[PDB]
Order: sequence, then C-alpha cells, then structure tokens
Amino acid sequence: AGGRALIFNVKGEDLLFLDKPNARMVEKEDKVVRAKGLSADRYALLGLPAEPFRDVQLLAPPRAGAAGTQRSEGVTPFVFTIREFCARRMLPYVFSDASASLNLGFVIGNIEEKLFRLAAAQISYLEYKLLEERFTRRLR
Amino acid sequence: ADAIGMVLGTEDVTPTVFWFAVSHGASVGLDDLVVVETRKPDGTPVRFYGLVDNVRKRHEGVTFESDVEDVVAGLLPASVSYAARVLVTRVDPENFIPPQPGDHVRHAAGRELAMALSADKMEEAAFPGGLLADGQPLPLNFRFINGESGGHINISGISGVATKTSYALFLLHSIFRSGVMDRTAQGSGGRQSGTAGGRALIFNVKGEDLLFLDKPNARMVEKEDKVVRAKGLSADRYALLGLPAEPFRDVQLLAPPRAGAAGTQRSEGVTPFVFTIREFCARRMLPYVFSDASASLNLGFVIGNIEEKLFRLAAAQISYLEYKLLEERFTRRLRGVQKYLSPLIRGDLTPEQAEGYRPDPLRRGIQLTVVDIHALSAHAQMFVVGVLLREVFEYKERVGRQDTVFVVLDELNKYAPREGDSPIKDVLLDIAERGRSLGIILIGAQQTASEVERRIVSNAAIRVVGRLDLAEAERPEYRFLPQSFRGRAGILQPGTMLVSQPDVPNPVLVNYPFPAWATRR
Amino acid sequence: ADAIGMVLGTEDVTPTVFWFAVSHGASVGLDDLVVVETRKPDGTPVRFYGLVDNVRKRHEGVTFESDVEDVVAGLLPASVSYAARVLVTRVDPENFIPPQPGDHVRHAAGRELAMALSADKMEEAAFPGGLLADGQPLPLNFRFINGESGGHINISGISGVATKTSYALFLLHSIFRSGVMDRTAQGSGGRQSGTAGGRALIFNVKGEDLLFLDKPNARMVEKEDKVVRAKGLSADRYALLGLPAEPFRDVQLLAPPRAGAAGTQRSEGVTPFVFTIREFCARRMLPYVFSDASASLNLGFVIGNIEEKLFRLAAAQISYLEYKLLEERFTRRLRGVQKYLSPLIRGDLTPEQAEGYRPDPLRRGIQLTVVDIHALSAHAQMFVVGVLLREVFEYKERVGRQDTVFVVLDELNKYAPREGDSPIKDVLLDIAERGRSLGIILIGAQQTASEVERRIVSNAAIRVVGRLDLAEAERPEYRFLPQSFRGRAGILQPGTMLVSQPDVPNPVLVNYPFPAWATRR
Repeated sequence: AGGRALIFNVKGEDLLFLDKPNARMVEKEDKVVRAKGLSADRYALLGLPAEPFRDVQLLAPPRAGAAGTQRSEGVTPFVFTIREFCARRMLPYVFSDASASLNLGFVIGNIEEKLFRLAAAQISYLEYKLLEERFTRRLR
Repeated sequence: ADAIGMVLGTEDVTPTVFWFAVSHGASVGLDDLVVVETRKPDGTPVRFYGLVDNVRKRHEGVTFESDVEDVVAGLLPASVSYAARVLVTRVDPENFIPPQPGDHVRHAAGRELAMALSADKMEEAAFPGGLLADGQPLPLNFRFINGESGGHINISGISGVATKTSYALFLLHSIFRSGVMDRTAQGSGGRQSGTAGGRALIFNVKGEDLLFLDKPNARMVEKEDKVVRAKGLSADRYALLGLPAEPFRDVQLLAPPRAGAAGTQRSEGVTPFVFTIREFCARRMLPYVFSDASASLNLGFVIGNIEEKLFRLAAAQISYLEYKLLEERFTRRLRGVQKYLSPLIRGDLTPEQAEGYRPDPLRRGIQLTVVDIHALSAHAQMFVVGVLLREVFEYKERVGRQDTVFVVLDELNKYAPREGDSPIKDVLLDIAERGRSLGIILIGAQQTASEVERRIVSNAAIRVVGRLDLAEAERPEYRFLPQSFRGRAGILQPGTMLVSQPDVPNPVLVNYPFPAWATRR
Repeated sequence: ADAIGMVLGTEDVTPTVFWFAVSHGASVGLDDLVVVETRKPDGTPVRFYGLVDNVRKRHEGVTFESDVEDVVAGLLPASVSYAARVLVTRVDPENFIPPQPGDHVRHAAGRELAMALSADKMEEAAFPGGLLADGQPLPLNFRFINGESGGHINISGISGVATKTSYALFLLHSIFRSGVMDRTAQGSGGRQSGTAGGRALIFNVKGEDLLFLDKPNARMVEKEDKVVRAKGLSADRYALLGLPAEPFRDVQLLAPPRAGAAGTQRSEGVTPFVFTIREFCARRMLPYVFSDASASLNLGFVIGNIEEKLFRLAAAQISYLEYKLLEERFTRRLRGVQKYLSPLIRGDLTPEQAEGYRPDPLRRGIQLTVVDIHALSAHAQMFVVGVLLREVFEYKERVGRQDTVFVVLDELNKYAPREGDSPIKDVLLDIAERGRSLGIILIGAQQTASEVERRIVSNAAIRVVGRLDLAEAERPEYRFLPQSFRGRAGILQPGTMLVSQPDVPNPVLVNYPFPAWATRR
C-alpha cells in the first residue's frame, strides 16, 4: 500500500497549504449540513476521518523560494545540473511548441547525438557554446 | 403443450411482424422463440417461426391516470392487457401471407425448435456452443467456424465486467470434446483436411487466472449447484449441454526461463522456451523487436538495411549483438529501443548447446499450448507474439493444411490497431485473409470493435457481444443489432451474451455454465 | 382468373399506389403481381400492371387492446379484413387516370403477364432465367447480358448460405439449352456476332463441388419430387421452364500436373496445363506473381526494370531462374515472394519439348473450361487467373468478336479491391470498360458490393442479391432496392434470389430449380 501522489498546479496558492489544517470551513460545513439535513458530519458519514493530508514534502525552484519566501515555513528547493542534463540525452523539452517548422526536430536530433558524444568523452554558458558551434536563429 | 395466448388483430398482422396476446397462464419474456399455426382456406397449413423482442402491459378500464390508480386497489372495475410483438425468423413453406388473427400460438421446444434455428440445414455438423433460458443447446454451424465454408470468430464487449475470455475457452472446450471434428472427418472422399488433429494456441496477458487450465475447479461445484436450484433446472448445466465436466487434456505451459524460476505462480509443470542467437539471425525476423508503429522519420528503411547487412553475415557463417551494432553504426533511438529490451529480452536469447528449448508448437502429441508472457513488458510481449504467429504460419504453410489450429489473441485492439502499419499488423491481416485456406483460425477479443481495422472484423462470421456500451451501440459498426436490442445491450449482466451467426437473421441470447477448470489462485 | 377482391377506396388510390381488399377465397401473397381494369368515361378501358409489396389483416369491430380475444374465441360476432398494398409498374395506355374505386382485381398469367414484365419489347430474344410462384417463367433480356446493348452480370450476397455459383451455373445452363444464342444469330445482316458458339470459363477456389458437371446427378430426381409435391406445381420445374434436364455437355478439365496426380479428386479424363518458362519471359507476365498491392517503396519500378531487361534477353535468344535472378541482384522481398510462389508453381513452369500441353482456352469446340487450381496458395491463386485472363483478352482483341465468351469469377471482392492498384485489377477494369464491344462478358460473385472497386459494378446491367445482410442493406450501393423490400431481404432462404434488370422498374423474387449435375463426392 505504497500509494504516492504527484500533483502539478498552475493557478493560485490555494493548493499550497495541504499540510496545515484549517477550521474556517468547519463552520460552513456545519452550516450546509443542517440546511440540507444529514445524520452527522459529511466526513464522518462517509467513514473518512477529517484529518488532513499527512505531512508531505513540497518543492519550489530556488529563485522562486527566495522571492516567494508565499509559504516561508519550509520548502525543499530542487536543483538540476548542466552536466547531468546533458547525460540524459533528453533536451527537446525546451522546445515545448509543435516544432513542425522546417527540420527543427531533425536539428534537435543532430545536436543531441553530437552533444552526448562530447559528454561521453568526459544555461547561459551552454547557450554560448551552442551558438559558437554554428531555423538556427529561431532555435537559439 | 397448452397455448400461451392468442394473436391480436387490432394492430397490423403483417407477415414481417405481428402482435399477439397472452391469456392468463404461462408468462412470456423476451427473446423466446415461438411458432404459430396458420390454416389457409384451401387447406394447406402454414407455420411461422419467430422470436419476441418487445413486451408490454396496459391497464384498461381506467381513463384518468393516477387519479383512480389507488381506487382500483380498493374498489374499481379494471384489469390488465398483456401483449408482445413477434419478429418472424422464417416461414415453414415459401409464401408470405399474414397469419389469421384468431389462431393460437405456442412455444417451440421439440422438432419445431430445430426448424426455428435452421437445424435441418446444418445437420451433420451441429456444434453446441450455448444454452437458452430452458434446457435447449444452441447449435452452431461448425462449417462456418472452420475453412469448409469460411469464417472466423470475433468476441466484442466492454472490458472487465463482460467475461470475454471465458467464451473463447468454452468454445475451445466444446469443440475439442463434443466430437464435432470426428464427425466432420467421416465422409472425407479424399478431402484436403481429413484428420482430427485440432490444436489450440492461447496467450495470457492478465494474471495467472488462465494459467491453471489443468487442475479441476472445486468451488464451481457449490456455486453451480447454487444457481441451478435458484433458477430451477432438471439437472446440472453440463448435463444439459451434453459435455463432461472434466478439465482440458495435456497442456504445455511455455514461460521465460528467469521468470519461471521466480514464479514459484505455478511450479508443477513448466517448460522454458529460448531462441538461439545464431538461429534468430538466420531467421531474418528482426523487425518484430520494434513494437511501436515506427511512423517517425523513415525507421522502416534503417530496420531493413541493418537486417539486410545482418542476414548476409549470419547466413555465410543478447547484448553482444547490440555491442557489435555500435561498432558498425534516429539511429540512436534504435539503440535506445534495443537497450530497453536487454533486461527483459535476455532470457529469450542465450547461446547454449541445448536444443530442446525452442518453442516448437504443433508437436507430435499435444492439444492446447499456453505461453505465459505476463512478466514481459508491453514491448517484450509484442516480440514474442510476432515471432510465434509468423513461425507457426510459415511451418503450417510449408506442409499441407492436414489439420485445424486455433489461435486466441487477447486485447486485439492494441495488437492490430487502425493505421497500425506494423510488422505485426500484416501477420494478423494475412491470417485474416489466408486463414480459411489453411488450418489457422483467429479468435480475437476486442473492447470496442471500432478501433481495429475494418478488414479483420469484416471477414469474421460469428460475432458475439456482451454488455455493450451505450455510446457504442449507435456506431455504424454495430448495425446488425435491431433497434429493440440496442436498449437491452447494456442491461446484460455478466455471464450472458448475444450470439450472431450467418443464416440466422436475428441474434439470440445464450447463457454460461460455470467453468470447471481452475481459475483462482 | 376469377376475381380476388375489390379496390379499396378508403385509402388514397393515387395512380402510383392504391390499396385493395381481398375477398374471402383466393388468398394473395407478397410479390404476386396483379392487374386492375378501369373504365374511362369516354369508353376506353384502362389496365394497371403492378406487384403487391405490403399486406395486412385488421380485426375490425373491436376497440379494446387484447381484452376481447378470449371473447372472440368463445362468443362474439366479428369479422377480419384482408387488405393489401399494390404498387403499379406500368399503365396500359399512356395516361395517368387513377382507377375507379370498386373495380375488379385479378392476377393474370397469360398474355397480360407479358406487359407486366415488358415482354412486348423483347420477343425474338426471350430468356427464361427463373420461375415465379405459379407456372410462370420470368423472361430476362439477353440484349443486356451480351454486347448488343451492353452490360454484365453481378451477383452479390452473403457467401455460404446463399448459393451464388449454383445460380450462375443455371444462367450458363439456360443460355445454351434455350436457343437464345440461335435466335439472335438469325437476321444477322453481316453483324459482328453471327456465330452461336458461346463458350464459358469457370474457376474453383473451393473444393471439388464444381467438377462433376458432365456426370448427371441421380439424387436430384427424388429430392426434386419431394419439394415440388409439398409446394404444389403442375409438372417438373425443368419441363415447365422449357429447359432440358440433361446435364452439361462433357467438357475438359485443367489442373497442374503435380496436383492432378496428387488429387487423383476425379481420376477420369483430366487434361493438364504447363506454361513454358521460355514463353513466360517472351510474353512478359512477370509482375502478376506479386498478388499484393506492393504500394510500399517502389517495388513496381523494380519489376518493370527487371521485366524489360528480361524480355530483351528472351527476345534476343524455374528454380534455376530464381537463382539466376538472385545472382544478378527491395531485393529480398522480391526473392521472398518467388520463394513462396516456387513450390506450387515450379511444377507448372518446366522446360520441355511437348507443345500441346498449353491450356488453350477458347479452343476449336468447347463450351466450359474448369481450371482446378484449388490446391495453390493465394499468391499462386492470383497468378494463374491473371495470366489466363490476359491470354483470352489478347486473342479476343487481335481477332474480331465473332463469338461470345463468358468468364465466371468467384468471390471477386479481393481480386479487385478498392485502391489496390494491383496488376490484376488493371486487367479486370479493362474487361469492364471495353467488354461490350468484344465478346467477353463478366459474371462476378461478391460479398458486400462495397469492397469491390466502384467502376466494376457501375456498368453492370443485371444485379442479383441473395439474403442480403442487415448491416449492408442500407448502404448507398444498395439503394436500387425499394425500402419496402429491405425488411424481406433477411428472410430470404437459399433457393430464392432477387433479380433486378434494366427496363423492369421493380425487383422480382424468383426461385431457381435444383441442378441436374452432381456436386458432392
């Protein structure tokens, strides 16, 4: 029973304070239940205890961690690596668009085979190196 | 047998469809076959055979609805008017006249049942494969299942609740035990296929439920006895069908070597199957390793050329072949696919001097073969299926037909999808095209019958549907279902199917005897 | 022909369709054409020719739904009304005056039937191709079948239960034995066709059921008597139809030499055929070995380039040829097709000296030519038919028509599928577009009439459907069938077919008499 959940959000930070509980919705939940008419609390009726989510880690980029800390209690900052990104052989996600213009996908294929060979022989700096290597302008 | 009721006259009694009433007595359900006697004025009798599909009641004597409904319970003159519709199957003589409104209608249970289901037309080969509401087996034309007249089997329905794989095993059990092949063999007259060497090949991608096809089931004894007394029948359903309760005969369970060692979920009888690297290269059948459609770029070209170079080198003569590919060579995606198979495909390719580890189906003595590929991943499962189907197809092609072999594929949609353009799609397409001439027949299980190629479903002859989705009954692929059956399609509980045959104008219902082979644990 | 009823006036009696009530006595069934006579005010009588297409009976005199049937059976005065729909086909004079209600209606079988089936416009060429309900032979038009007015024969329906080939043989049997070839010969006036020497060609992909055409059948005598007595007829069907009951005049048989020795399944006189390899290259029939579309890549370019070089070599001057072709050289798929084709054809391509072993269709005196090619594979199935069709087509193109050649195909959907662009498909299209000018006439057999390419069935004159399935009963290609007949297509049984020909507005239901030539054993 090792169920693990990975959640992605793009709107406001109402989906931020999952760990902390709250009591202001208890009153309105008690208000709606008496108007509709039920035996007991909805959570108790369903059999699910009203305890909130178990204390779970939450992560934000380090630059946003300084700017936003909206929660300053605790956030684990995730940091990638330029070397480890190259070893993944998997760049094209920076081109999240359709990339159906000309041979942009082919060009990504050309550099990626070329790049990992340099990695196997072992972003501003990488962009400078990529620019110095040679649709190209739109790629850059 | 006393008549159930009387034929109505207020509604039209057109020979195609006619309403009829039921007198106070035996109840009338849906999809029950009845026969009515008609006496022409000249003197020649006529009989109409048909099945009911629409039934209704109406409260006559009350005008204002729900204002006197309670009054009828206490004190009011009111009664009921029970009626139903009949869709005629065929007429005993060849003439279309309306039945006379005022003659009795009775059920067909003896010989009259036989003409209703065209049993006289299919007499020598009457293969039972289903049971109606009462104790009457449903005859299936075996001449359509095999290549004598052509046809295949296509089972469709919603995945999960509708027991799809249970019907394929039941038909396989009934064919191999009712002696249908033995009967058709006689009167050969130098026929092309005059041997009762029927063999079945089946693949399981679900859990180990299908693996235990040898041991008999014990919980079925109490479960079957429970339903038979609740519904009410003379004896056990196996007794009504006319087949023994024993499980299948000798079966070989081919499994990958490493997975078999870690399996134990069976440990009594397992025989590993391994392909030799030298033979695999000599087999030339490389493109089955790329499970995806390979539509990106022109991967079809590079796959051919690398095999073109590889076959010539091997003819003149796991990860080792991959290592040599790097020295000699989108091409990196080809390596990426090969590397992914390495932890899973290694068991199927190991260089050893042992020879009796080839798959080699269709042995000297065998009836049903089970190949367990549950442990293999989706890409690995594609490679095993591709090789075995092509291998048996070529071996069966070199020699004459000389027997009949049935192959069962689960989840036919992902194996052969539309615009699949895959080396597995054409093998299934070729089986669906050259199957009748040879002794190979495809029994496929599909969920929607709308995401597979139209060529495969068109060549099928026997079609089975169970608990069809509401959104799928309106599709053009299910036009063979009349209007009165679309609404009831979703109502069908598990353990009940609609069986459709050529020479039967309308489909009818079938039931299930609970399987006697082991399925749990 | 006594009066059968009165023209009902309660419903609209517009000249297109009008109901009529049948009096007690002579019953009326579906597809029984009737004639109505009406007196115009001036004095000119008017007659209507039409066939019924809907019948119904109404128990007039009650109003409660299914509440008085028990009362009707026991004690109640009531009567039933027999009314039948009539749809007209043509009027006697060239005017549209609705019939006077209260007229007398009668079904006619004498001269009056001739105007019903448009027999006035076709007198010298009358062709009986079927029987009606009474002792009535339905006259087809031979002008449409041959090239006098252009047209082909198209037979469709569900394979198996519908005996398509049996009706096709009946048409061929009736053409030769009715003198229709002779009647058109008289009064030729120097026309292109002045010979009553019609020849036929037959293929058989199925078993040996199409071989004992010369041997008369004895079991047909007793089974014809049984069916004719139960139905009720004046005399035997063949005597009534005007066709002699003798079987086909003895015709030769062609099978590959190795298969002929292996099969025997007839050990009597069989003439084998062998194609010379030297003639094979000289006459340029290379691409027909590829029985597939070959759309992928440019294999067609490879075949054309190789064949052009091959023909030059043959002009300048089979297992070894494959080795020689492989020595010179898309490569393996070329070789792989030949390797598949080799085992069943290398016994048909041999270098020898005897020259009389050429199959030679359309010989000096011959009527039928059965080409026993059942044992060959699908790739070899499509090669032998293609080369044989090119041989007759070129001979009939170099020389004037001066004859009539009937070619009979079986299960034509896969021979010329849609968008296949196979080399054989080009041959079949050539026969369809330009077949009217020459003596070559196609009699095809199909399954759904939608898989076949549209131009094949576009020019077809006579269309025949038998037990059309519910799925394809509403496709656009089956729109010629009136919507009142789609409810009776499924009911149709073997031994009964629907025939539709130009100049007849509505389809007519016919039954074909049982064959006089044995098929089994």
